[PDB]
Amino acid sequence: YEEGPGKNIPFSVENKWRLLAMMTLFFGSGFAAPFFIVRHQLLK
Amino acid sequence: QTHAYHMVNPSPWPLTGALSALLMTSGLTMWFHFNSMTLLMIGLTTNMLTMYQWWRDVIRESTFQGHHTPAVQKGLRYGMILFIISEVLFFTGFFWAFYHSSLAPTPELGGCWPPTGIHPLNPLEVPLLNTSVLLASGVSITWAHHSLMEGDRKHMLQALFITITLGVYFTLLQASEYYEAPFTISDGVYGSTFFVATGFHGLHVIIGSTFLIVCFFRQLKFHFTSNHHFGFEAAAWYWHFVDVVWLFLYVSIYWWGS
Amino acid sequence: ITAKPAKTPTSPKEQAIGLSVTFLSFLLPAGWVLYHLDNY
Amino acid sequence: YQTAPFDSRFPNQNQTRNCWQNYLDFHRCEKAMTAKGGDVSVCEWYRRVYKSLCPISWVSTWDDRRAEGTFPGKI
Amino acid sequence: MAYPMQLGFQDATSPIMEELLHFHDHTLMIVFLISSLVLYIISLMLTTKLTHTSTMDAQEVETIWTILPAIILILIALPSLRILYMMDEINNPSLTVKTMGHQWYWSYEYTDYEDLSFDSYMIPTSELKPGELRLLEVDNRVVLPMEMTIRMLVSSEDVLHSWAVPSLGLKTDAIPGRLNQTTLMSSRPGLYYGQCSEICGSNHSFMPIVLELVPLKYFEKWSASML
Amino acid sequence: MFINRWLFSTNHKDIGTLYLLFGAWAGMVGTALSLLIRAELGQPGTLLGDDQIYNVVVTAHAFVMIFFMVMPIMIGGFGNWLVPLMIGAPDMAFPRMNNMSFWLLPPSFLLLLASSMVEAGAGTGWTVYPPLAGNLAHAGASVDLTIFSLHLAGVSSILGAINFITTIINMKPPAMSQYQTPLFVWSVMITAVLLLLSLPVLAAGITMLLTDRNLNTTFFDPAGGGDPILYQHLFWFFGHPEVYILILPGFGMISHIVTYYSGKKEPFGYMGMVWAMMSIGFLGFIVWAHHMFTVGMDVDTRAYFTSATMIIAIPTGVKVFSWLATLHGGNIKWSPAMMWALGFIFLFTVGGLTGIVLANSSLDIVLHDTYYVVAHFHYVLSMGAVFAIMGGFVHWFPLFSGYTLNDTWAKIHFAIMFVGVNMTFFPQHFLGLSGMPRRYSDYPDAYTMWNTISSMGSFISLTAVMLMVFIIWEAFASKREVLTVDLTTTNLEWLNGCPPPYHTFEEPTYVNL
Amino acid sequence: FENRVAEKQKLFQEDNGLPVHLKGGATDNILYRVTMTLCLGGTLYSLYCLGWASFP
Amino acid sequence: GARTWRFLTFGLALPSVALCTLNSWLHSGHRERPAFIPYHHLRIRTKPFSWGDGNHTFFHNPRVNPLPTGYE
Amino acid sequence: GGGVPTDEEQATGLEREVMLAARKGQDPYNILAPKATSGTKEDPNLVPSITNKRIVGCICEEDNSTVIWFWLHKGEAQRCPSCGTHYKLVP
Ligand code: HEA
Ligand code: HEA
Ligand SMILES: CCCCC/C=C\C/C=C/C/C=C\C/C=C\CCCC(=O)O[C@H](COC(=O)CCCCCCCCCCCCCCCCC)COP(=O)(O)OCCN
Ligand SMILES: CCCCCC/C=C\CCCCCCCCCC(=O)O[C@H](COC(=O)CCCCCCCCCCCCCCC)COP(=O)(O)OC[C@@H](O)CO
Ligand SMILES: CCCCCC/C=C\CCCCCCCCCC(=O)O[C@H](COC(=O)CCCCCCCCCCCCCCC)COP(=O)(O)OC[C@@H](O)CO
Ligand SMILES: CCCCCCCCCCO[C@@H]1O[C@H](CO)[C@@H](O[C@H]2O[C@H](CO)[C@@H](O)[C@H](O)[C@H]2O)[C@H](O)[C@H]1O
Ligand SMILES: CCCCCCCCCCO[C@@H]1O[C@H](CO)[C@@H](O[C@H]2O[C@H](CO)[C@@H](O)[C@H](O)[C@H]2O)[C@H](O)[C@H]1O
Ligand SMILES: CCCCCCCCCCO[C@@H]1O[C@H](CO)[C@@H](O[C@H]2O[C@H](CO)[C@@H](O)[C@H](O)[C@H]2O)[C@H](O)[C@H]1O
Ligand SMILES: CCCCCCCCCCO[C@@H]1O[C@H](CO)[C@@H](O[C@H]2O[C@H](CO)[C@@H](O)[C@H](O)[C@H]2O)[C@H](O)[C@H]1O
Ligand code: CUA
Ligand SMILES: [O-][O-]
Ligand SMILES: [Cu+2]
Ligand SMILES: [Mg+2]
Ligand code: NA
Ligand SMILES: [Xe]
Ligand SMILES: [Xe]
Ligand SMILES: [Xe]
Ligand SMILES: [Xe]
Ligand SMILES: [Xe]
Ligand SMILES: [Zn+2]
Repeated sequence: YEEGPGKNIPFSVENKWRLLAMMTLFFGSGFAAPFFIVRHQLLK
Repeated sequence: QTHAYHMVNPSPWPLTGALSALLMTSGLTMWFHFNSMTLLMIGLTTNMLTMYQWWRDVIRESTFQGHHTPAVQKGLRYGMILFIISEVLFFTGFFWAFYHSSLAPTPELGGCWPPTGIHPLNPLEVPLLNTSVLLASGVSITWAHHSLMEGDRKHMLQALFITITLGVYFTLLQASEYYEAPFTISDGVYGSTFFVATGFHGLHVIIGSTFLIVCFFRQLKFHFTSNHHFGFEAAAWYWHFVDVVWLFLYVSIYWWGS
Repeated sequence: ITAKPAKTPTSPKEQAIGLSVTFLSFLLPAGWVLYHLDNY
Repeated sequence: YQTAPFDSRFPNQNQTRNCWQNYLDFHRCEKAMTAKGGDVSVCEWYRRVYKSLCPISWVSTWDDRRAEGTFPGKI
Repeated sequence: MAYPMQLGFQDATSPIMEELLHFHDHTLMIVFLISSLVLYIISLMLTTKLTHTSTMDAQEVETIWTILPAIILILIALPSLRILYMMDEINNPSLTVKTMGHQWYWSYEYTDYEDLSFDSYMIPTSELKPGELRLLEVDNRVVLPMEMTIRMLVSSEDVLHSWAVPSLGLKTDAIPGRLNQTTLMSSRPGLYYGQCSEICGSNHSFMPIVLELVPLKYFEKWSASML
Repeated sequence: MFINRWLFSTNHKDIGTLYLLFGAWAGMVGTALSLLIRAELGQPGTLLGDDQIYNVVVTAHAFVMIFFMVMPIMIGGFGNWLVPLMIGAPDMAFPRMNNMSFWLLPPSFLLLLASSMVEAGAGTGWTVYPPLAGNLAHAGASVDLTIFSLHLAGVSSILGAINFITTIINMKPPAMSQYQTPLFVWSVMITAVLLLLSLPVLAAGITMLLTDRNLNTTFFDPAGGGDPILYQHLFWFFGHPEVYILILPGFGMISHIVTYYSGKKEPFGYMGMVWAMMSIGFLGFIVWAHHMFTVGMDVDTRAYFTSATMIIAIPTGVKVFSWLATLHGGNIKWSPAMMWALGFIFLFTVGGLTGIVLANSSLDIVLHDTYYVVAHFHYVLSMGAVFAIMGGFVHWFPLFSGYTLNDTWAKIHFAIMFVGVNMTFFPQHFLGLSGMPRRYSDYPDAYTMWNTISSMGSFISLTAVMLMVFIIWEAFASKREVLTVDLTTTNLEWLNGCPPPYHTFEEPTYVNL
Repeated sequence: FENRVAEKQKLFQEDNGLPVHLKGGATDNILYRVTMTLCLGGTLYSLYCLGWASFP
Repeated sequence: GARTWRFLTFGLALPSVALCTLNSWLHSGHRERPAFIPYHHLRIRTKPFSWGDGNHTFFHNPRVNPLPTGYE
Repeated sequence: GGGVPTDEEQATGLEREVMLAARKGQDPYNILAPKATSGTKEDPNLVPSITNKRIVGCICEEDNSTVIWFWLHKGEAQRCPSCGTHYKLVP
């Protein structure tokens, strides 16, 4: 296995802009979920 | 490496085990609410496949590959003791529920224990026979342990076979007593406490009997040495735990609670 | 602690972009839901 | 009679058994007095106490169960 | 009731609530002092360039830090437990009233003498009369005699509720199958408000309690008129 | 290779990394839930709906923050990364069982998110009391999915506890006694013992709730001779230990951070710190009914639970004073981690003192089921547990990643979060003293000012959470590689470099007697 | 029965780079594939069941 | 030793099981079932069971387990 | 009454290596705590390694709770930075 900084993680940090997209989707999806569950409950 | 510890090969069984837990729980939900057993039957199947392959691999690592140094064995000893402790505290919750309900019987029961309309089993009939059976199995497993330490293959197998036969006898007697019982799980807190506490106990007897049968086949295949046989020790400790839980159930629910 | 200089320095402009994108990823989806509550 | 006095048998926040015991005592006394065609006026203290303490729905449920033959207390 | 920008307890309406205010004053002084001392000591540890980084002996100082807190806890527990046992003391009530929690309203039963019971529902916001309080008024108040020891018995006919009146120092859980007792004594006439204090579903926020404390003779006529 | 490494792991560091990623994602869920709470309460009236949708959000907030954010980060993340390194062990005792503790959590979280999506959700409170949580007042699958979520989280933590206790007992260097292990290692061993004993009792209780809901048992149903109060005893027998489980690994990280940034080789009064953590663990099992002072128990029982609860202040004070004595004489480095730790010492102290107020059953009659309780527990959780997590994250991020954070950004983050959490929770003391109940979607008009200020505080905390994600991005974006770390002689976890190799201590440490 | 442990020790110590869960041979791969297929398929079915149960 | 634990297995433990088997044997046979009374604390039905017609317990014995409405 | 294998007959892999080394009074897998020498420059603690460096932890005085950790390199004896105790790598 690859060792060292940026290699001991399940996500790539090779490109900072690809990383921004991945982090945006990751943290953004967690923060969004409860708003969309509330929307779901209000729409029944 | 120049330490004695086991670096385990990357394994899929933790993930298959975790997903089997999702399938069993979502399956129970689907059975209780959506009238379907399909998810549950997939989860039980993947759970049994996971257990089989995981413990098969532990046997490969130990008997066949030699990774169980004394340091590794000492860790497994601690792990099994800690697991048994957690199982004791699980049963403690059911004993608490039992004593809570029986020491302060509510007006709905008639303000008495046993409740109005409950006809308990006679603790001197099949419950006493079950007690003799599990105590006898605690003696036979001890015989099996000493035979194994003394290097006696035939007597280990005979003693362990007797132990398993008694575990099966207990299970059949309990199944018969469940069918014959004039009270059910729906007969208020008497039925609730009786069937959930004895039912989890019965599940532990089946698990412990299964563990003993695994030890019986491993012994037939010569896996155990006279000094190295942790799976047998662990099964024996688990089996004593099952005996002791029974004695507390017998005195609490069947005798004092009658 | 001591450390090397950045292998891929993040300029003030690059930091403004990452901070902006980060804040929008939290604020736009929640803001869309809360704006539309009456509709729900 | 104003209300049910303090009863040293039931000194704690949980008064469930106080209501229950007085309801049983009234109905046991009433049965004892009607059987001999004695006088139910001797049962009056238990009646006042259970009426003071017991929720209306508990009394109503217990009365229904005595009529049905499903009351689980001994009278 | 609470008033805008309130910092502390509602003014005491009962002697036990008075006791709780004085006990809270004593306890809060201790909270303030210990919080302040810890903040001050942090600031003292952090404001010197002088150093001492070699091993430091702990045993002498640990005596002070166990004994002084033990003494402070004893000074809290003594008056705490005096009040606990005062509330529990035998008082001889003049009246017993029952309250039953329901989703989502209270019922009241006054069955010492006659069969008096009624339901008590929140006044909807759209039906408030001018000057009435949002979420706090009820249609049928709990009329009670002032300056009299009252036994309140609390239960539920469905889920858990909790019957609370902060200005009298009262909070008793409403548990189905259980009859919980508390005592109520108002030093004053007036209107005393509380709110359901155990999560009970859709309208937990909207099942308040209003006590109306009046002279015995008014309570007697009201009781008669409510049959 | 990717699947073998990240789905089939037997490596303590990679499993710790998985737990930190999981806990970070959970923290965003729990933050969104917290903002929905404060949006509902931020002006008088109704925003979302009645108390059912509101209490589904409150219930999920608590379960996510406790079981998916704090426990996975402190125990699964910091514990898996640091415990083996701090004792020179080559991995955990049961490296494959360790991976199952991790992989049970995504399914646990999925069952919780399913609970909120089916029917009307579980609007029960995180305590899940019957009969509101029963099959009449919460008919349908939501509460059963919540119970199964708790079952999987509990199995995860029980197997994790077996792993930590076995590792810490059995895998130290043979010369190292228990009295030569670092305080963080003690904090994890004691937390693990609490988990092992408490979770099985919760398991029994929620299993009884499941059978009352589905198999016609009546443990908690008076119609069958059951008792709703029995559920509360079983729940709280777990639930008081659980709050010590939430703070003990925080205490351990605080000891290491205060020692490190004071320039000290060791914490003040090591054996007193061990004594204090063991005393808190023990006393934590004998106090549960301080959650039940209004249920109608006997006066002597209330007197006992008051007294036993107050005793916890003595060992806890030894820890607070020992942290202050560790700062004393330090060469203080005003790192972001040190700021988190100093905030912890003060704000934890305030929340512990409001706990001592609540321990007084007589006063608790008026404070129970009010925002005073909410103020107490958010001082110890949102300013204690969370401040220890943030201090440990900024202290050990360079070890785990090999990269440095921007310290100026991390100090900005601390300052915003400090303002937001205090603005949120300080005014809730006033709301509790003045009688605002828990689990309300709306309040009488008098409570408006403090609810308004509290909600404004929650938005400042949101800004801090968003900035934290940017700050982690900026570290990985810039790639400032660690060179030298000070005080490695008393911080073994750093001695294999940043990040350490996949396999460490293949050759064990040499320690003589 | 005869003691065939030595023959299983030789098989499981063979220097073939296989992880322990596949080192028994082709039957291990089959049982692995069945287990993982049931797990992942069952998980997709559990998600479908949530979708379905999330609406009236 | 193994010899002593075998002595206890065959000399005490299995004889005990044989005697209790005899005891149970001799007290087997059906007792007369009691009059059905529809007590509200028994035959609890808050939700149908997930098998059969929803009204039969899992190890329902028609001879000794009445339904809410009485014996079958 | 026989038929149960012994460890001597059937132990394999690392278990067998540990078993055979213990018979010879040797500890290649570091099961035992090494006994200190006087730790002077003339009589250093001898630290075995399979490589050219190993981590030492020094418990400088009996019952210290603080362990002092450092890399010991092949070459001239090094000293514990807290107590000055001498350690020499023996690769
Ligand atoms: C990290 C989590 C955490 C921690 C550590 C604590 C710690 C304490 N808690 Fe708390 N608590 C909660 C989380 C926590 N709590 C939660 C979540 C609830 C609500 C549960 C629910 O209903 O949902 C709650 C509820 C709760 C109640 C129930 C209140 C009610 O519902 O009516 C009580 C009652 O006694 C209590 C008390 C305390 C006490 C005495 C401590 C002690 O351990 C504190 C000890 C610390 C100190 C005292 C400070 C430091 C000491 C000194 C500087 C020495 C000098 C001090 C003195 C002399 C006093 N807490
Ligand atoms: C750990 C536990 C925890 C934490 C941190 C919080 C944090 C917050 N909580 Fe709460 N809360 C509870 C546990 C917690 N809470 C519990 C147990 C209840 C009772 C539930 C019930 O009544 O049944 C509750 C109830 C509760 C109420 C009362 C609801 C009611 O009674 O009606 C309110 C009201 O304002 C509130 C608000 C908030 C807010 C605004 C925050 C904010 O401070 C949160 C801000 C965000 C953070 C603190 C970031 C979190 C994320 C991380 C730390 C991730 C880190 C990432 C890396 C390390 C990479 N919560
Ligand atoms: C010889 C006895 C062996 C027991 C085998 C029997 C059944 C399978 C399950 C066994 C597991 C044990 C306990 C689970 C709960 C209840 C079963 C109790 C034992 C039992 O079998 O009880 C029966 C009822 O079973 C019922 O409802 C059947 C219900 C079947 C579904 C069970 C639901 C599972 C509950 C979830 C388990 C959660 C585990 C938690 C793990 C902890 C994680 C931290 C009794 O029959 P009856 O007709 O009512 O009365 C007799 C009248 N003649
Ligand atoms: C209808 C019923 C279905 C329910 C599902 C559960 C059912 C059955 C499970 C039965 C348990 C079987 C466990 C088999 C373990 C085999 C592996 C084994 O025993 O492995 C041993 C190690 O022990 C170890 O890992 C010890 C491993 C111990 C595991 C024991 C676990 C008990 C399991 C409980 C599972 C769920 C219980 C929860 C109920 C609420 C191997 O070392 P040795 O023996 O020294 O050999 C080496 C020598 O040959 C060298 O000379
Ligand atoms: C309704 C359903 C809700 C519940 C969901 C069920 C949850 C999960 C599904 C479980 C799948 C189980 C598959 C088998 C797991 C075997 C674990 C095991 O046996 O673990 C061992 C360690 O634990 C030990 O010993 C001692 C500990 C052994 C414990 C075994 C499994 C326990 C499973 C449930 C336990 C909860 C306890 C109940 C009490 C509350 C081995 O450790 P490894 O790291 O593998 O190897 C180390 C190597 O050196 C070995 O050569
Ligand atoms: C390799 C994986 C691919 C294979 C896919 C699995 C196929 C499963 C199909 C079987 O479906 C079952 O059908 C039964 C008959 O309809 C159902 O019993 C249901 O209906 C019965 C008929 O009355 C009742 O008696 C039961 O109580 C009730 O649960 C049962 O739930 C359900 O599971
Ligand atoms: C780990 C702990 C395990 C505990 C196991 C279960 C404990 C059960 C013990 C009995 O419990 C008691 O029950 C009494 C009733 O039987 C209660 O009396 C209360 O309730 C009665 C009515 O229910 C009143 O008459 C009494 O005055 C009143 O004090 C009493 O307080 C309580 O202790
Ligand atoms: C607690 C977390 C949330 C905190 C507050 C979030 C701050 C708000 C961020 C912006 O969110 C957006 O706001 C727009 C409005 O400013 C919305 O557009 C809406 O309104 C516009 C103006 O009427 C229309 O043009 C659009 O079509 C319409 O979608 C848009 O959907 C929404 O994403
Ligand atoms: C490895 C991959 C994993 C395999 C996944 C396979 C998924 C296939 C499941 C088939 O779905 C079935 O649909 C039936 C209906 O179509 C349901 O019957 C049940 O529901 C019916 C509703 O009509 C009723 O007849 C009864 O409740 C009952 O028989 C039952 O839920 C389910 O078995
Ligand atoms: Cu009724 Cu809350
Ligand atoms: O829980 O305090
Ligand atoms: Cu507590
Ligand atoms: Mg309450
Ligand atoms: Na609102
Ligand atoms: Xe205090
Ligand atoms: Xe939600
Ligand atoms: Xe959720
Ligand atoms: Xe959970
Ligand atoms: Xe659990
Ligand atoms: Zn030294």
